[PDB]
Amino acid sequence: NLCPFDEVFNATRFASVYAWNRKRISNCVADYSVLYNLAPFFTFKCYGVSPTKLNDLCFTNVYADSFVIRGDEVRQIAPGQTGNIADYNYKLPDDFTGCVIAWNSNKLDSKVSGNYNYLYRLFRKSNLKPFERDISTEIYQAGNKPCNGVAGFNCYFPLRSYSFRPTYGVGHQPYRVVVLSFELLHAPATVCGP
Amino acid sequence: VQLVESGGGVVQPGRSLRLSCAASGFTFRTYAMHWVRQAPGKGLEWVAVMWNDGSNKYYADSVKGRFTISRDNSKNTLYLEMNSLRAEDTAVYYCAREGVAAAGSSSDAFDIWGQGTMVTVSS
Amino acid sequence: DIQMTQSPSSLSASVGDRVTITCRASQSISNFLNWYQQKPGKAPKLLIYAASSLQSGVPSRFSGSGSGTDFTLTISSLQPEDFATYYCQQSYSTLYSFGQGTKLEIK
Amino acid sequence: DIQMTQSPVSLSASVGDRVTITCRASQSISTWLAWYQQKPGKAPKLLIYETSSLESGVPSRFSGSGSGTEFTLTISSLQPDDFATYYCQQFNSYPWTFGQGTKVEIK
Amino acid sequence: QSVLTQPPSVSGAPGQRVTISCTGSSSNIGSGYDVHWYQQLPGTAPKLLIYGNSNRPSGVPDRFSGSKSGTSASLAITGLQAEDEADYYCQSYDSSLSGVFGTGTKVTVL
Amino acid sequence: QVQLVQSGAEVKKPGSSVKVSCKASGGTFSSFAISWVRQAPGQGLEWMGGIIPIYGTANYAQKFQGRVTITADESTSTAYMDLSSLRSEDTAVYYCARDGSSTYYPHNWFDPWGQGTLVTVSS
Amino acid sequence: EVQLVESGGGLVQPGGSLRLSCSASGFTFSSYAMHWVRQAPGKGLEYVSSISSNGGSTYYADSVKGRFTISRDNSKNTLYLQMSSLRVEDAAVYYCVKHYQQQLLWGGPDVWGQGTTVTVSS
Ligand SMILES: *[C@@H]1O[C@H](CO)[C@@H](O)[C@H](O)[C@H]1NC(C)=O
Repeated sequence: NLCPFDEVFNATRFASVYAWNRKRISNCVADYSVLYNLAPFFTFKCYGVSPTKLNDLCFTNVYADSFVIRGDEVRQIAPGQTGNIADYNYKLPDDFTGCVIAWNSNKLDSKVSGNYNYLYRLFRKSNLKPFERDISTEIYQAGNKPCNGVAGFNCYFPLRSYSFRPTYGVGHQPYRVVVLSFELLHAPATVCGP
Repeated sequence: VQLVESGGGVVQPGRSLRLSCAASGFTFRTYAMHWVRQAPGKGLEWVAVMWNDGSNKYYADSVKGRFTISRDNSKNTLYLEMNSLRAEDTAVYYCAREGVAAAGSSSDAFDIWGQGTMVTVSS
Repeated sequence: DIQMTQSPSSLSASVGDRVTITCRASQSISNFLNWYQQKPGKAPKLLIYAASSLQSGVPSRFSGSGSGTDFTLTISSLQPEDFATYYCQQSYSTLYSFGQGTKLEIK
Repeated sequence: DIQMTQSPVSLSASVGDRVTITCRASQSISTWLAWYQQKPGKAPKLLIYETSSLESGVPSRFSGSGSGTEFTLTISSLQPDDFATYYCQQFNSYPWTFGQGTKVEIK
Repeated sequence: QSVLTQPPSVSGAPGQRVTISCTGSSSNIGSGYDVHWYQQLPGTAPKLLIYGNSNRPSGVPDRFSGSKSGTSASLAITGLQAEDEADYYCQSYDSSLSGVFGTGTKVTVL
Repeated sequence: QVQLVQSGAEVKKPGSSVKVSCKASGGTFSSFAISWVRQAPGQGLEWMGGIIPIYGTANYAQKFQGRVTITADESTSTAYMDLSSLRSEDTAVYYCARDGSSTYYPHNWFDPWGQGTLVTVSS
Repeated sequence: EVQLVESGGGLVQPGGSLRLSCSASGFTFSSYAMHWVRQAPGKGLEYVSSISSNGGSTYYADSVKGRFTISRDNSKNTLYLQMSSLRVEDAAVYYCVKHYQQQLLWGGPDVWGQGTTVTVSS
């Protein structure tokens, strides 16, 4: 049976980058030819494995993360990058294998006056360990004063909206990302090309 | 995930009314509450909005200006303060919420609602 | 302001039928509308958010679809407990808006 | 309460040079830092904001860089309209500790 | 936390085929994550029965069979004896890297 | 051939903190995906939070958020569970479990399970 | 264009009181949150006081706390730093600073005001 990529890429709403979803792909054929001939997919960068040769490889399983970020942060979804995304929201490991698809979604995930509910993490006590999601919303102690449950000066709340308007530039419009990941282990293989 | 309001009752035409919305169970700050209106007999209609941090406070065109909507992130409540309310603005007033981390609730949808306070004019 | 029209305004059916409910927009809404169920005398809760996904805690007999201007809600098999109004609410502008509602009746 | 240092404290440069100024903090902030220019006799004004972006109203001969414990404001080409002193400012922890000053002397 | 709904107690007759449902959702099983099964004898740590929705490790007879179908699942136990008075658990994974276990099953003989 | 052993039973006053160890054995520790299982007596199982010691990540469950800090040491081949702010509802059995096949992705079954560590809370 | 004029100041005996008013509209004022900074003549800059967006919570400096009281009539479009129990060190210019953003993730003040001065002598 064919790959169920129609339920990952063509979903109607994605998760925000501080709390993303991870789906498992198993028992299928990895037909990327329904996906690769979509040339407005403005980024198809592949670390670890090479593009256009995916259909002649056998794998164990495929994990497909999903979130939305603005266009100035797509260079941060990569092994070994920094910023206010790859240290506070979603950090890939250094020896990661998998392609990082990223296209433009300014018609889809954008509306007038902001679309206020795609959050992102501003403050954390330390940088993220790799593949660590973070959903906790306790207030961040910036200075030295423990304020204990009420925010103000030197203790803020660590989530702001993205405020996506369709009249921004090419850099501030929502670039919807899917970063698939591949794994190989000593086991029977359920995901391979035709 | 429970939600409960208070502060409703009977009032003369042209006075003020605090309307609470005591929130509990979810993290109150990282959402954006609304106020959904249900006139007796008629369908739902929209009244007000807030933002995440309290930035902008838009209103529907029928009740703008006369309504002022507040926010108290320390007590995790919500206040809607209307001024000079008219006799046609008699309804049930609900509370709302919507955030897109898929973990939590349907995006762009009023997922959790209160029991509903009934504001009614009198004479 | 985005005027949104839901059709029809008064429907009738019986147990088991496939019931469709359509909703028309004025201008474009990029798959950002939701479907609500309000039993008479209660709090309206959500069934379909963002026009294609079902809220966790809803029996999977419901189905909705559409993108752009027109959107359809299709109930597969009716039940005695699914006889209530159905609201069409969008999410695009500064001014959010609700539909008019489809009353469901018996035969 | 971060005791910012600033290097240098005074310098003499003519038109057609490249001066880099550093402002190094003790407590590690992360890209929460501006830069200031103060003409003697009147108020200072914002030059760059959040250590990378540029405010409207300045030629692009200045540039901000750096993230962490050390930042570098660089001036690519000198001009005869830069006869002032400069200030860095952290605003991560709320007692704002401005720098010392760097007198740009022309000769 | 435990999204998996499981029947509380199921029984039958000595020498029959008994079944156990495991109703998931769209966020745990329908997202493609597999479902395993554990066996807890009363007074020790639970064991491993079915992995990969159908297989069996070395140490369990062929009376133990399971399968998944869309969102739900099943576990069939043929031939009840006096080594089935125990607790069986349905295990899976949420989409959001979260862990889930079943509520609990009680298999008793007649 | 692979098995886990834990610390003995402990008693704690309401308000203290407990450190429960899980001493792994059999092979290498760097490929393990230890995830903790809490079990009050007479109820079902519960997931606590996973940790991959080759990365140091800690994906906690949504209930045990901010209460437990699951850490692991690579030298001593143990993975701790620093459950702080103990209450009266946390008397239970606490198991640790390797996660089957994979290491970089902990989404598998649980084999082995160690042995019980009845950390009870009383006076 | 954003405009910021402020008023007050002059001369005072050591131990007196002043009202330093930072009052200029130039924008939608009630949403912002503005602060105070100071600079002794011939010395570096210094931060003294700040106020919330609604006048709720203030934060004073380390060496200034207990002696001042910042208040703002947000409807009057005015900002008051009320001096009390000053010393010789407080002879400086007091500028007004306006915040950049609307209300949260505070940092990075936007524009500076014109400036009043105070002096101490006998
Ligand atoms: C998503 O849907 C569109 C329209 O149905 C289709 O053209 C496109 O190929 C789909 N994307 C896939 C299958 O990756």
